[PDB]
Amino acid sequence: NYGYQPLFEDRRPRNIGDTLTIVLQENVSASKSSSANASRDGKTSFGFDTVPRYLQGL
Amino acid sequence: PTGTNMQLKNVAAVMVTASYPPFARQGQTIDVVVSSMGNAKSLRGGTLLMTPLKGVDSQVYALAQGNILVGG
Repeated sequence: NYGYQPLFEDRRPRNIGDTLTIVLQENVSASKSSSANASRDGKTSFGFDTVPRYLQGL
Repeated sequence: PTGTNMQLKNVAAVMVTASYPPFARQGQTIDVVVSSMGNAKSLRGGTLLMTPLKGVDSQVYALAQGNILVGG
């Protein structure tokens, strides 16, 4: 004797020892990315190629 | 077989409702109401197969099976 068994209810595990099918379908995909940058360029110049006479002391 | 086409015409899926009377004891009988649930034309002379009547707590308090009486 197996006890009350339903007639229209789906066949589910109910007690200890009942078997159940597991469809293993795992798909995990995690990602991360990052970046940082900095730049700085400078040029300076001053040339008195021909100095006038009133400014040759400076 | 899982993959097959069944196209029935003499079977209807129904919901059965009843009242659990005060001080009801196991073995007594109660009246039930049978109502069709999907696209069924009639339930004229059908027979209700073994149906467990659950409570709010989802526990079986009655078992239903009999011949339906439709006015006509």
